[PDB]
Amino acid sequence: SMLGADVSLGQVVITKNRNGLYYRCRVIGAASQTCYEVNFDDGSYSDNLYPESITSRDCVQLGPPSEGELVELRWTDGNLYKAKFISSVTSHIYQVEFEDGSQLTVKRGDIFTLEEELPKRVRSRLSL
Ligand SMILES: [Cl-]
Repeated sequence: SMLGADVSLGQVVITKNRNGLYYRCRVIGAASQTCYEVNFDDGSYSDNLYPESITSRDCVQLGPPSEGELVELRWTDGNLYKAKFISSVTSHIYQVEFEDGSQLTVKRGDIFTLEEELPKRVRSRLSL
């Protein structure tokens, strides 16, 4: 959900465009994305797992497993795998529109609000 989001619809923010420059732009859409972080038995992980992928618990109905809980999941190859559940992360993603009417989907970490202090790297590439 948008619970805890720190950017509002209609907010002016700064982000990098397709062309490499940073511009003001307005937020026109907002969404949340919940992914789980699981540790496979070969030592690898995924922090992009769809909650629906968990087959040892109905996570859509019941919410996430407990941290550290052993789970089973169905991967995108259609096969079942054991893993350790680590955490659930809900992140907010925004759609922005630039002056020219072009649009981009942007993760919160790639947005600057107008109050934040901007990197020198960024101030250098900021269009008027
Ligand atoms: Cl693999």
